[PDB]
Amino acid sequence: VCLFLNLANDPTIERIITPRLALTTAEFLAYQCEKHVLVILTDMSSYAEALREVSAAREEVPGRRGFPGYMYTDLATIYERAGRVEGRNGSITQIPILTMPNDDITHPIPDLTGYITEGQIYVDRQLHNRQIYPPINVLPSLSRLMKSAIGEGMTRKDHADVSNQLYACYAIGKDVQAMKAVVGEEALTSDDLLYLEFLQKFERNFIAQGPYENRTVFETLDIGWQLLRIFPKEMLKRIPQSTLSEFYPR
Amino acid sequence: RGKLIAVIGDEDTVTGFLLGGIGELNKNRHPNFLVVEKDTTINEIEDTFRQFLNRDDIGIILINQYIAEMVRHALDAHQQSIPAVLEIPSKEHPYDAAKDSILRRARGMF
Amino acid sequence: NVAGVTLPVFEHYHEGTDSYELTGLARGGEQLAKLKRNYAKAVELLVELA
Repeated sequence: VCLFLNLANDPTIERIITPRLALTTAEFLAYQCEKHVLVILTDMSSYAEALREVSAAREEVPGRRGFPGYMYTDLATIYERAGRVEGRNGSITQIPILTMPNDDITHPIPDLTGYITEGQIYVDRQLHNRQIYPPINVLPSLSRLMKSAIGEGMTRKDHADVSNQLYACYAIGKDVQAMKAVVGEEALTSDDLLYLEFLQKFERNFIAQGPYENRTVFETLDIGWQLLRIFPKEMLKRIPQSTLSEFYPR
Repeated sequence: RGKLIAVIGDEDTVTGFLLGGIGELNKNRHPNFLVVEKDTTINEIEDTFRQFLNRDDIGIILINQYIAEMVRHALDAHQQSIPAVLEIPSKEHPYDAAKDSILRRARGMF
Repeated sequence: NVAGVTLPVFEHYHEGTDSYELTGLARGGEQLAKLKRNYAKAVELLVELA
């Protein structure tokens, strides 16, 4: 680890050069020493505020909602210092972290970060108030390049199907828990009583992890199968039968 | 207990439903039936059905189908629920799915 | 109850105060007995339909 710490009472110009030092070091490491680097940048919103300050110091008229008109290019010169390259055995993976002001998804900073990056993870507030850690909402979250990261020879041959089935079952269970409130719990099917045990078990056993608990990918997939074995083999519709034969009977 | 069944058929049907066990006299000596033959007119039919409805103790009014064939106006105007009204078949004309006031609301679902 | 609506249905409390007990003990036996059995069951079935 190489840690670059910039504090809220530090000079506001150093906040402009902090991610560029981080990414210069990352590029050295990855493309000259051939390591696999992961770069985590916390609260790009503070970076945007410092950008606004040093812009207004140049006597430039503000832009849309406060931030300069060239904020897209400035964020892009940071997010695009990443990727694999030809002839070198190293990479750079980036994980920006933002706080959405007013929980708005169309504020300039989240909106422009969506045009440069591939996917998003959502840290939810209903899941945080219900005392779940980590409070990650998987329905709005997405990874645009998951199809490339998973599979045979990379994690395991059952990864995509387990993930698809967990997503489907979770959405269906949420809908079932919606209907339960108006129809009543004594007028539910037996297949709608399974989508309500999956919900509790999924949020308390799969999502909720523990701040010092390290689960490899295979432990994650085994937990997924322990959760998918609630339903009879005939209800798991999104898993091909050639895999329901190898991993279901355990 | 709080409500009694009630008939409007003919002599044979009211006796069949007395054999079943229904048929009652008011404390005013009014019956839970009004037998109809070649004698009485339809105004009697309709005000009898009216005093059947407005009577606040009757729950299930049975009416032979061939009786209701010309007083469809009296029973189609009935739109509440608890004064239940069933039309009954017999040998003269058996049950016809057309002239029903409770299959009235099943338009399309057939 | 159905989804919050209260559908009204009927309970058939069976009372017993049979007045038709004479019914010609020696003039009409099993015949009328099975006849009233039939028509009482019919009464209950039409209660269900109501």
